[PDB]
Amino acid sequence: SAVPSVQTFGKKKSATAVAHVKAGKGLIKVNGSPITLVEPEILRFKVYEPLLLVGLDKFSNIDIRVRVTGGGHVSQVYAIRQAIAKGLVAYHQKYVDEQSKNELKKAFTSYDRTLLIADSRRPEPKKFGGKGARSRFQKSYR
Amino acid sequence: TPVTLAKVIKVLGRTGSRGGVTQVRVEFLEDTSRTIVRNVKGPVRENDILVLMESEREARRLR
Amino acid sequence: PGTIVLYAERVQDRGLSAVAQAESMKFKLLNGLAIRRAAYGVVRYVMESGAKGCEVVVSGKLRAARAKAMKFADGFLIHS
Amino acid sequence: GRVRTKTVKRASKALIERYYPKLTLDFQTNKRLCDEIATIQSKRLRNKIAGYTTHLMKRIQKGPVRG
Amino acid sequence: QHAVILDQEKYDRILKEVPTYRYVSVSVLVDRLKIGGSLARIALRHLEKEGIIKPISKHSKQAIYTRAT
Amino acid sequence: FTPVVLATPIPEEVQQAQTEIKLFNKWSFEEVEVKDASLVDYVQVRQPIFVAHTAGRYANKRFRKAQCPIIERLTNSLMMNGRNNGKKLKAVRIIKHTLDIINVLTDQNPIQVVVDAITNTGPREDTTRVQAVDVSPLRRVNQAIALLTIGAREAAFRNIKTIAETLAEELINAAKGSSTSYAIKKKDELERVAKSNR
Amino acid sequence: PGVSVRDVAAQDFINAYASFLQRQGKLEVPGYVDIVKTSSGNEMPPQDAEGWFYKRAASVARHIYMRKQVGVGKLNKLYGGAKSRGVRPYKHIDASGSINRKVLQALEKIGIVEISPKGGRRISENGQRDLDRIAAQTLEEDE
Amino acid sequence: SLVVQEQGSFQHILRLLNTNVDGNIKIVYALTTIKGVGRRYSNLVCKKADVDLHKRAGELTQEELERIVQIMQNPTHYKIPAWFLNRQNDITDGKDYHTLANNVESKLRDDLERLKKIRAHRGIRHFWGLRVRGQHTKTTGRRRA
Amino acid sequence: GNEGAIRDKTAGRRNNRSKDVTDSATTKKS
Amino acid sequence: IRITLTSTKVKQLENVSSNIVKNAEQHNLVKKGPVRLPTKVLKISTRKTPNGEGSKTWETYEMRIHKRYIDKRITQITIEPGVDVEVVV
RNA sequence: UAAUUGCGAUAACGAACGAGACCUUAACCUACUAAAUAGUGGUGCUAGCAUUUGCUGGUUAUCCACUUCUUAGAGGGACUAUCGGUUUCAAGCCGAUGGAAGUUUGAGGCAAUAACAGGUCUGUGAUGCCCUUAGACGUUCUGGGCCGCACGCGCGCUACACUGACGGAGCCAGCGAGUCUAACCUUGGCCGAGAGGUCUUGGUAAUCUUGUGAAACUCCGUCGUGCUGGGGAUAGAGCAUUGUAAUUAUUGCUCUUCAACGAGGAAUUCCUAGUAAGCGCAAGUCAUCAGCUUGCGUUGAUUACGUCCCUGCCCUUUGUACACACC
Ligand SMILES: [Mg+2]
Ligand SMILES: [Mg+2]
Ligand SMILES: [Mg+2]
Ligand SMILES: [Mg+2]
Ligand SMILES: [Mg+2]
Ligand SMILES: [Mg+2]
Ligand SMILES: [Mg+2]
Ligand SMILES: [Mg+2]
Ligand SMILES: [Mg+2]
Ligand SMILES: [Mg+2]
Ligand SMILES: [Mg+2]
Ligand SMILES: [Mg+2]
Ligand SMILES: [Mg+2]
Ligand SMILES: [Mg+2]
Ligand SMILES: [Mg+2]
Ligand SMILES: [Mg+2]
Ligand SMILES: [Mg+2]
Ligand SMILES: [Mg+2]
Ligand SMILES: [Mg+2]
Ligand SMILES: [Mg+2]
Ligand SMILES: [Mg+2]
Ligand SMILES: [Mg+2]
Ligand SMILES: [Mg+2]
Ligand SMILES: [Mg+2]
Ligand SMILES: [Mg+2]
Ligand SMILES: [Mg+2]
Ligand SMILES: [Mg+2]
Repeated sequence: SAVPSVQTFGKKKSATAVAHVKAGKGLIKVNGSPITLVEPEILRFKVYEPLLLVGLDKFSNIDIRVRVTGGGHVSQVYAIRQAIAKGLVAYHQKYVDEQSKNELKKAFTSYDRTLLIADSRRPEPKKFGGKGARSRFQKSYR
Repeated sequence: TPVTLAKVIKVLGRTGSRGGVTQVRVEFLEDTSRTIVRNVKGPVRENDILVLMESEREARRLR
Repeated sequence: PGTIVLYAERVQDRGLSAVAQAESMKFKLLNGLAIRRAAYGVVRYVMESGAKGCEVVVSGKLRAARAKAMKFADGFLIHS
Repeated sequence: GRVRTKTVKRASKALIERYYPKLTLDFQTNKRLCDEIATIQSKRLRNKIAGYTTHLMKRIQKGPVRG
Repeated sequence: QHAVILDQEKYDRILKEVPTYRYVSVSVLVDRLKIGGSLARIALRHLEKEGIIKPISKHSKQAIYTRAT
Repeated sequence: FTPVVLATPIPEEVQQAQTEIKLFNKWSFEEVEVKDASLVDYVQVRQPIFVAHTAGRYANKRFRKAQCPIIERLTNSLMMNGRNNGKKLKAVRIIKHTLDIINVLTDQNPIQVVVDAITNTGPREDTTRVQAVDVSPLRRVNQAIALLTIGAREAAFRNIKTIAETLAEELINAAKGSSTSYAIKKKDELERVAKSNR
Repeated sequence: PGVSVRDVAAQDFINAYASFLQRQGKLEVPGYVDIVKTSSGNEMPPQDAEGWFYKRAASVARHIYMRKQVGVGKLNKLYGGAKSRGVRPYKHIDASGSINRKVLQALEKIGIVEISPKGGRRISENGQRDLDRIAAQTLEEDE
Repeated sequence: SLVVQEQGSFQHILRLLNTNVDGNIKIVYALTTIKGVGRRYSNLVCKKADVDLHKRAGELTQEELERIVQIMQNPTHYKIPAWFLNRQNDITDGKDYHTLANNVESKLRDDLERLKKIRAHRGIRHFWGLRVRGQHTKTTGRRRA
Repeated sequence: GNEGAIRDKTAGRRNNRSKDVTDSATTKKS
Repeated sequence: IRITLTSTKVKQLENVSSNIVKNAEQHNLVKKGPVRLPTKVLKISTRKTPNGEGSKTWETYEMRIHKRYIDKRITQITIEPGVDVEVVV
């Protein structure tokens, strides 16, 4: 036996957040720990958002296993929030009918904070002459 | 406390020697037929409203 | 020794290689040939050796030693 | 701004001029049609051309245009 | 001139004033009284012994308390 | 209210109290209208948001800042005066405290306290460099946020007050044009310089 | 049913295990915990005079449990913060090594850790259950 | 919950080692008034006197008072390791000391006479008012005074 | 030696600051 | 057997990636065809003037190195200059 | 138009260089070929809480499967698409819609003609001429100096604190480097407050250091507007490290001394989106020494989406007694 799952990711700029979603009863864990425990924790609502926006109940015959790498303490939570939102529609595509799918898909995008599209922003490269990519060193003239 | 109310309906152009200000014609929003043209300070768009009191002096190009 | 060998190769189209035609000009200047016809000769060589263009340039003391730099070129080049 | 170079303009007119009946108003179709009837060395060029040709197309079918 | 440690010529004020405020926080105190603040933090901590102040949220730097229950 | 729950904990202050109305942290967006008008659709209080933190891209065209909640740009305008720059997290914490302080100084609806703060914040017309002009509905909001966050920021620096209180202080303060408002102190005293010179 | 540490709140867990270890009073602290500041990185010693070592020890146990094994080295980096170099810029500097080592050493004469292969200690079977059990109580810190 | 009343037991303006320390500062920091004691020393000399650090100088009654003064004068005899001390390996005696409140500037001024007298580089510069740790002078230490 | 310097008076620091600085130390741009 | 392969030419060493991938298995021995490894970029940054004068202008040269591991006389089947080739047992 | 970029106007017509194209790099691919030096699921084995089956771990292959995450080959993809508004109803500008992506997609590499007595002979065994060539301006050795301090100027670092300092706790990157006639990167064990010491270990490296557990930051506490626990200059004493050698302190550590600095005059630098600003980090240098540079990632905004008022450049018109060209 091999439980049927689909598998998605979420991305915010450096953070990749893989997500396994099979048929289950309630396990929702980022980095092997209950979703209720992610503690940057102003933003805990930014990880909660996908669940409430769609309705707490479609997560009963579910399970999410997330582990996130990269970025920092805030880019990881965003890669999370949309690594799982991007998976609840891969499981409603592979295993469920469509209309429901493009009803909760639209439930998110009515709201979307990049919730199923990768935020493409990435760091500009620094260049010689300043400390940043547009910041330039200062000088004198005399 | 005489306070106007004027939605714009177009943006005639760019005033100020440094491009500081725009011009716009507006509709006074109770007796809609009066329409006056005046200039602004911030960024403005079509259909925005404004609050002034100088219901004449209708200003124009400016150095 | 023995674990190292060499081979030879005549050059294919000795005009279309600009180091063969770099020392080209080193050498007929070591024979003192007049600057212009010296340059003009190698460019008139690699022009109809089948090259879309060619440019040969030289800088220094041509005319008794104020520094100038004349350039000789025919054909089509790009730079970008 | 996004203004089209002469290389991508003169090539568009050069195509329309002698292929008009076998073009049409969709990028993707012209996009693919170009790869046979003409040699182009880069894809973004290919697409830039196929895009102006198509922009032309939509307007020639709402009236003839000068050149 | 503040009052670092409880004088108690200025203590009975601590319960005969605490409901005149509908907002209690370390600064509301040092502004109104001349408590040190260092231990005011424990004035509010202690003042929450029986609940003559109402906790509505508390945080490492900000404590927001409201006139009693 | 559909009290469902699955294997993981899923606490109940959250299970209901925003699934049924998806409000601010615990605070409601309905029946808080923008009392003053000609500044509507510029102050966004009608697309509900919870935490004043998004993956915002508001600075690509001119007026996408308009469809930005008045809150998250009030929180942005805090993390400034550069030793504070880019600490959005600290700023959201500052506000979540301030909204509670205002709600216990005046047991109103707190985002009505904030919009009723910036009604009389930004000039209705202004000086400029050679005579008076009029102010746009967006350089009202924008300089408004500016002059006030700068007032609450400068009020707390060498003073034992916090930055949640000073912010709540300068907020109800200019929320009743009280004239103890650095915001309306510049605002009350740079418009009358606007109708005077000409 | 089925409590595992990974389901607890980080701080209040470790803040209660530091009290379980102070109560149990048989974890061996050294004679210098009154005199040291836990890193060259820092400037002052921890003003929780007596407790502090228990906090540290607890937090460690909780860390090796969720890792696979953890050497004294890596612990020094975890706990070391940024140094203040005066009129020069702040760079990262590690934590004291004897402190970290003596806690990892004194945590096996309690049976919570044990020298894994590959180096470093690992969690113990006793340790695994002590924490899995000590979670469930402050877990039910609701009536 | 130390709201407690602390009536006129609270010893205002205490004096010590020919100095004065304001009773209103928390003990560990109120002590640093004294040349010789730093915050790190005044932390543990107060740990070895069973001092409730949670409190401050007007409190900490006169028995704990000379209970710390003596740990300070003999730190090496109260489990205080040698590194913690300011003057070790003295150079005339070879014991480990902590020069203290009026005695710090004394044995520092002694340390300067010390090598001014032997006419050695560090001392010469000390006498010239110049700077003795090899730093640049062209640019820095302006407004000499 | 060093004793030739240390007690060589007139060579410390107010023997410097006494004298003003040569007014040709703010003067450039040949 | 394992053939780590490493060269400085992305084009000229997928030559042998291809010329043994199924020169193996038209000849029917094995699988685990090319496992491509991170292309190592060797960057060297330096100024442009050989003196110190001028606007302070920097250059950076790259050298990319691609390696591929595919798991005695197709030794010489695989000879192209610039492509380095080894084994392991 | 960013552009001699184009529409047009046209005694011009047709073209070449430059710009563009090109190339690199960052963004999309559940579509192809794939993988113990990358992951993943199950499965053997196994630990802990539970027992209600379950949750969470340990096993470098127990065995299988696979390519979503990863790496990198071959391609796809954007053309400013579609629709609307202005417009010679032209090139184009703007608006919404989708779209990974719509500001030359972001960022760079390349870069014409002609020119300057700009810099470099102290990069070169590139170099002409003058100089010197054995009381050598060749070279090597000892020691000193380039840092010498009444002061003027330039780039910076650190701060004035409560949006903080400190203590504890939570803990998340990317760009990278590393030992053959060898001593590089170094886990781990032990010892030492520390800095460091010692015994082993892996790695010529997607395999070991390394998840580089970085800092900012978050939380919970102590302090509470006082040159204060802000600030850490000067300086005394001691312990280590590199090195033949540390004195004029190389650097690190420990205690003690606690300065100016309460937002900085006239003047003035950089900046438009993952940008500024903050934060650290690797690499260059390196026996040792970064407050420097070259790049990387983390946190992450206010204001602009305009103008020629100021400086500077470009084109045109115009004046000219300038052409060594307004020095
Ligand atoms: Mg996990
Ligand atoms: Mg950067
Ligand atoms: Mg000791
Ligand atoms: Mg850390
Ligand atoms: Mg820490
Ligand atoms: Mg510092
Ligand atoms: Mg120095
Ligand atoms: Mg042209
Ligand atoms: Mg070209
Ligand atoms: Mg594998
Ligand atoms: Mg497995
Ligand atoms: Mg869109
Ligand atoms: Mg590109
Ligand atoms: Mg010259
Ligand atoms: Mg040279
Ligand atoms: Mg030199
Ligand atoms: Mg020098
Ligand atoms: Mg410079
Ligand atoms: Mg300090
Ligand atoms: Mg901290
Ligand atoms: Mg020792
Ligand atoms: Mg101080
Ligand atoms: Mg001394
Ligand atoms: Mg270095
Ligand atoms: Mg340098
Ligand atoms: Mg740097
Ligand atoms: Mg003329």
